[PDB]
Formats: sequence, C-alpha cells, structure tokens
Amino acid sequence: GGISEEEAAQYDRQIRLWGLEAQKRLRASRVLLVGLKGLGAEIAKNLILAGVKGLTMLDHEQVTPEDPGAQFLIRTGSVGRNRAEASLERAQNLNPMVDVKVDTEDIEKKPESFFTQFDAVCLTCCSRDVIVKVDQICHKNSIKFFTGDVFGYHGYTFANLGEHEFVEEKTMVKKKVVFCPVKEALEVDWSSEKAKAALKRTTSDYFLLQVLLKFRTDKGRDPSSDTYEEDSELLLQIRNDVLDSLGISPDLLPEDFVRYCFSEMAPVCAVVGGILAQEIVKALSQRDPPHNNFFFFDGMKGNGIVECLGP
Amino acid sequence: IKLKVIGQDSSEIHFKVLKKLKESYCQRSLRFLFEGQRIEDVIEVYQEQTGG
Amino acid sequence: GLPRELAEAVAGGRVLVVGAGGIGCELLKNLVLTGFSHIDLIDLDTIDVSNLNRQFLFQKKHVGRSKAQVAKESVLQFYPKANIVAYHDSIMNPDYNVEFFRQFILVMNALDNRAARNHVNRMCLAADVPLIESGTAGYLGQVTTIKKGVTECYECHPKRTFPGCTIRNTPSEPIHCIVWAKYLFNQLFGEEDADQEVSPDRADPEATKEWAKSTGYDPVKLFTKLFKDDIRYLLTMDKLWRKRKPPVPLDWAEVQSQLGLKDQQVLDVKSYARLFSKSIETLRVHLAEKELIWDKDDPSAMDFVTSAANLRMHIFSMNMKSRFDIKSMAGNIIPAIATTNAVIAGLIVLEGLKILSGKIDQCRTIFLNKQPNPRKKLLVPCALDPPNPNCYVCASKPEVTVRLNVHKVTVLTLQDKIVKEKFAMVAPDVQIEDTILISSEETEANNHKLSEFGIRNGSRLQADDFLQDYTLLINILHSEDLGVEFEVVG
Ligand SMILES: *NS(=O)(=O)OC[C@H]1C[C@@H](Nc2ncncc2C(=O)c2cc([C@@H]3OCCc4ccccc43)cs2)C[C@@H]1O
Ligand SMILES: [Zn+2]
Repeated sequence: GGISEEEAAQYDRQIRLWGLEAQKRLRASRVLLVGLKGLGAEIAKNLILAGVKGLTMLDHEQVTPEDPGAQFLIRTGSVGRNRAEASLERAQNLNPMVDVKVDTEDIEKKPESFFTQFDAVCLTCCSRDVIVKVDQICHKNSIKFFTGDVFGYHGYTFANLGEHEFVEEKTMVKKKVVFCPVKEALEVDWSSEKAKAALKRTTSDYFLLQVLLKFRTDKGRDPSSDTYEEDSELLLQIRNDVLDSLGISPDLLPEDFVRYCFSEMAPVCAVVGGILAQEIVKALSQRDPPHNNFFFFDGMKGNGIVECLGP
Repeated sequence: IKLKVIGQDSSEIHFKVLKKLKESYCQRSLRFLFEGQRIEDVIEVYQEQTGG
Repeated sequence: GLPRELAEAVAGGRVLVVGAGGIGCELLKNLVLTGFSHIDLIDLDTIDVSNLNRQFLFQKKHVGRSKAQVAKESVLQFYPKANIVAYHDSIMNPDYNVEFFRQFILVMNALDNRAARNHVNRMCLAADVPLIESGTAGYLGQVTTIKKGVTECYECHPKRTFPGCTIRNTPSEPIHCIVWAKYLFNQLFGEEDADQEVSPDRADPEATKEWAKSTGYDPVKLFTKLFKDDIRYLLTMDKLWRKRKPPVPLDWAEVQSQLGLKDQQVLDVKSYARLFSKSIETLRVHLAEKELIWDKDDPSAMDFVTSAANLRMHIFSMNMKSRFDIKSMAGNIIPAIATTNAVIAGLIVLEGLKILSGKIDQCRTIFLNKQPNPRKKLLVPCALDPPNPNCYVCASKPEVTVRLNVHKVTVLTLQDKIVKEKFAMVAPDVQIEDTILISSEETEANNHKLSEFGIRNGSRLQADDFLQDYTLLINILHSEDLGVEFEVVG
C-alpha cells in the first residue's frame, strides 16, 4: 500500500500484530537516541528492526578499557574509538531500510533547534540536569521525551508524551492520556497526607533512582565495580542525605542495596531496552496506552512496576 | 462476593457466587491469581504462550 | 561483574539453547555478553525473510542458510573468543540423548511448539539437568524454571479441531473452508489420510488421489468435480438444507464469463478460479521432480489453499477472504516482534544466574503483561509450584488410561495418533503386559486391529522411550460409544 513489497515481506509478523497503518507511522518517524552503552545498544537494535525512518545515535564518549569486552554493536578492540561510530556498521546492517546516523557532539552543547527534527527523543546515561533540560525543550516543541538507565540488577524507563492521543482495540477506540514534566516526576512532595498514603505503595526503586541520579550528579559518572568499596560508602551516605531530605526513613532503601546496583548487566539491558523501545514504538504509532510514567525493573525479584509519579 | 476477572487483554468480566468461576471462563488453558498466589475484588488471569 | 562463584560457574560449564529464532537469537547474545563461555545451539530451520524483523543475527544476505550456523557466525563477529557449537538439526534426533544432555549445567528452551517442549522436558528430567522454559506471542510471554524433584515439570499441568461433518458437508465459517482447502491439498499432492476426506460425507447424522491422477490433474475437471458436481451430490442430502442456506454449485464456464497491501485485497470469483488453475499447473509440475508437504511460504501451495477455500466460501454464501488473512489462518501465524522476545530472553538469563548461583528458591514464573495488573505489575512473578504427584510424565511409575474400540483401531493408529502424538514419545517401544507390539527399528508388518493381539478391556501395555528414559503404563478400556477414535480417560 504505502510500503514496498520487500518491506511488507520483512515486516509481515509485526504488521499482523499492530497493523499496516501503525507500521506506516513508524516508517515516517525519526528518533534521537543518546548514549550507546548497554541499554542504548538494545534500544537502537529494537527501533531499527521495527523500521523507524531514521535513528540518530548520539554519544560523545569513547570506548574505554573498563567497558565490556563483548558489545553486540561494537567489534572487539575498539578501545579509543567514538562509541557511536563504533556502533554504526552493525546497527545499520540490522535494517538497511532505516536511515541510521551518528552524532559525536555532547548533547548538552546542542541548540534547541537540533531537537526539532525528531519525533521522539530517548536519553540514556544522562545527568539529572540534562534530563530536565531536554525534557523542557521537548515540551516546547511537542516532542516525545523518554529517558532510561540500568544499574546492576535494576533499571527504569520514564516517559513524558505531554497530552497523548492514541487508538486501542476495545474496533479502535480513541483515548487521551496526560503526562507530566520530568522535573515534577523527580521532585514529589511526600508531605501531603495523600502522598504519605501513596508512599506506602511506591516501589523503593524510585528512591534507588534518586540515589543514583545524585551519585551521577556528584561524581560525573556512575558507580563502577572497579571502585566498589569507594562507591558503596558514598552510595550509603547519599541514601541517608537523599531520604533524610525528603522526610522518608533511610531504611526504606535497605543498606545492602549497594550490592545490587553496579554496572550494566546484559540481561537487564535487554529487559529495560525491550520495554523502553516498545513504549517508543507505541508513542510514535499512536497505538495502545503507554505507561504513565515510570517503569521500574528489579532483576533480583523479577518485578516490573509502573508508577505514576509527579502530579 | 461481586468479583472481577481481568485477563491479559484487559478483558473485564463480572462474576458473583479449582471451581466453577474458572469453568465459565475456560469456555470463553488459563491460570488464576489473587494478589500474588495461585487459586469487590479482582482475579487476574494469565495464559501460557507457545511462540518463540 | 558477577560474584566469583557464579562467574566461575558461568565461565566453567556448558549450556544448551534449543531454538535460534526470536527468543534464541536474543538469548544467545545475552548469554555471551553475560560471560557464558561454552554454548551449544541447536535449531533445525533455515533463515526466512519474515524472520528478519526480530531475529537480529540474521541479515537478508543470509536467507536460506541455517539459523544456528549464522547465529554463531554473527556472534563471533563481535566476540571472537566465544565457544559456540552450532547444530543444524532437530533436538528430537536420537543423537541428542541423556549423556548428551548430561554435559550441560543449564538447558534453555527457545521453541515454538509443544511437542519439542515435551521432548526436551523429558530429556532434562532423565539427565537431572535444570531447564528454563519460556514462550512469547505478540506482546505477551513468560519464563519459568523446571528442576527434577523440586518443581512441576512442563507437562504436570494440562496444556481445537472440527468434525468431518462440518468440513465435508456443513461449513459455516471461513475456517471450515480453509481447513477443507488444506485437506484438499494433501489429498491431491501430499499424504493421503482418511481423516482428511474432501468428498461429501455420505453417512452424516444431521442427514480422491485416484480420481485426479486419471484426469492427468486437469484444472477444469477438478474444478467441476469439486465446485459443481460435489455441491450437487451434497444438495441431494435434503435433510441438511431444511434449516440452513443451500450451497450454490459453480460452473467453470459461467465463472469465466462473469488500500492495504496486495495480499490484503479480496479478489473476485473469476480471479480465484484462475489462481486455482495456475497453481494446480505449477504444483503438478513440481510434484514430478520432487508426495509433497504443505508449507505456508511455498507460493503455489499458499495460492492453492487461498483459491480453493475462497471458492468454497463463495459456494456457501460467505464473504471471501484476502490471501493475507488466509495465510494467518492456514499457516497459524503467531504475530511476533523484537521487544517481547528481547524481554523474555533477558529474563531467561536472570533465572539461569539464580539457578547456577544455587538460589533456585528465588526463581519465579514471570508473566509479561501488556498492561499493569491492579498492583501495578507489568512483570508478574509467581511461586514455582511443586511436582504434581499425578503427572503422567514426572511421577514415579506413571500410568494413564485410554478408552478406544479394540477391534476398529490400528496398531498404526496407536503408534501414531496416541503414543507419538498424544503422548509425545519419539522412539517408542510398546509391549503388551502378559508380545512386542512396536519396535525402535522391524515390526513394520503390524500396522494392519489391536483386538487380534490379545488386547481387550483391561490389558496393559508398557511403552518405553529409552531416548527419553521414559516408561508409561497404559491401561485399556474397551468401548464402541466414542463419538472420535479415542479419549484420554479423565
Ligand atoms: N519462535 S521462533 O519461530 O521465532 O523460533 C523457534 C525456533 C525453534 C526451531 N525448532 C526446533 N529446533 C530444534 N529442534 C527441534 C525444533 C522444532 O521446532 C521441532 C522439530 C521437530 C521434528 O524433529 C525431527 C525432524 C523434523 C523434520 C521436520 C519437521 C519436524 C521435525 C518437531 S518440532 C525453529 C525456530 O527457529
Ligand atoms: Zn510432571
């Protein structure tokens, strides 16, 4: 119809799930992905297979000696190469129909006009300040904003799709869902008697996230197993100061959490990257209710929890 | 008890009284859960998939 | 990266992946990136273009090659030091036996049907090796752990078809016409089967390869016999058409004189009649070079079933269906995407790490939902259940009871439709408890009833599969009241 016979042959099994119209909407969409570490690699692979029009992979860092020796998009021995450039050949070859590009500049340095060319923006490994900055930019221009990260056995996704309309099969019913700024998401008041009640049912992963975003802010990097003892002690201090500052008991997040939040675990990247990429696909094609607004995964317990936090 | 069985497809179905509950559903091969454990309140139904 | 003991285990032992498709490709990547340094991968298929939306180790240039082989080669391109052994082969093959299975500290299924899952289950019981089981379909999937003497096995819990009458005489749904078209294809070109008859049923309560050979497989003749002649003889059986709308026979000559994708459009009657012509010609030609087997992806076979069924639909006043739609239904196509398979493969490895870490107590059945349950859970972990003591597979000295007519049920029907199909044995040796009935190799001259063997209401048979190290005792109940050819007594 609106696609070639080769595309129809290629996409057959997903056309039979989400419909040709959903696929055509994918085919017109261009996505910015920042950060090509373990989770970015998974998101990249899933979006390219799905058959977006274009993906731009932005990473300003190089492959380091500390990075894993196996990375599915990067050949062995690429220490010192730019991580996006190192990912391009394998990423592109997953689906020649997708226009896969690479950008090597620091996301922070990007003017507001860099963003307007994209239907969706997905941030991995980015600081709290950058997440808030880019989410504000995307709101101005009505761009689908997403962020996610993995840390040891845990990970999370976040969406801000503004005021988001979609179809869903009860025949297709049109529905509307309203999202909130990431700043509000990350800065809940736990004073309210309402919030005190919401807290009892809020997963502690949300507090885990606050601790790790603060570590990232303070250290310029995430916890690393090479520096486990050093980073453990600091994480324990950050837990006290973060939760003390929100009027919550430190003990909500148990003191052994440090054992479970270091490094990128490939299976945790696969899980969080599959959930995040699928939310992106849903958002772009306007089909199915997207998770509003956080997904928290704990690979130790096998829990994945959607929380609505912010309003 | 005025109960609800929710399925993976979000299929909301009202009921009121291994048992008979399941027997009405099985006619519309499944597994039945109450807030965690296997079997105004909600019963979740899960189907086993065989694709791969 | 991992606790020392776990890391050593993972670098140390050998793991088996069964299937290199959607789940399997993802799982292979995850095992290697996680540090599993010895992997065997078996899959019996070659790469098809429709695989490419989710089976990410395969590119278009690889179409037609072995899944397992390409999978391994793709991985070695990003990690040359992986040790992977790839088999282009079925896990069902006798070479993969208990001692083969004994090699592994962990087996992981990445299969797409029950029969292979059953077989692997039995293999993992025999070898006492933990098995991670999983599946997906659309947006949904799940993972679970199977360990001998600790959990349910794959078949501890109970896991359809239509009557000849509805297919031969009384179709009411497109699926009856589709099933009919499928039967018609086998009867013409495939394996003749009585259970798959196409000519109207002369013995209905509500009331073929020979013939086509002798015409040199003439389009116009087949058409007339099937769409004209046969609907006339069905119009004889007057009782049926008092209630329901009569079928309208089709004249070949009368017919000839009468957006989504290409495949999604419903064509006119003349076109499917022509497509019936064309495909029959193509199939007659390639029946001479290479009994044929039906595959949804063989253009001509798919065309055949499409046209036959749509003609039959027209005859019985149903709206005709697009080839695309008939492909789902005749092929039983499961819609499938990258992300669901990626999430499930990720979970598989997490479960696996818990097992080899000696924390099976922490393993869970995990369902992946499309939407959060009431407690907000999109991934729903559940307790592992203990072995069902009345499981016909994993319990000690299993037995079951089958109710069949002893005089009118072949030794072929037992070997095939029962011990093989229903009970999922592969290399079964059956013996009457009192007289070897079926053999591993030999007893090819038994197929022609059971009655004439000493078999009667209350005789016992000992079924073995020495491959599966499985013994099932079957207790026999006689009856002639069955609908149907047998029932598993419940
Ligand atoms: N979910 S998916 O389709 O994306 O991927 C699933 C993969 C599983 C793989 N199947 C496979 N692999 C290894 N062993 C067995 C199997 C089977 O699925 C079955 C094989 C048989 C049987 O064995 C003997 C020879 C034979 C010949 C023809 C037909 C069947 C058999 C029965 S089930 C396929 C796919 O990549
Ligand atoms: Zn069992």
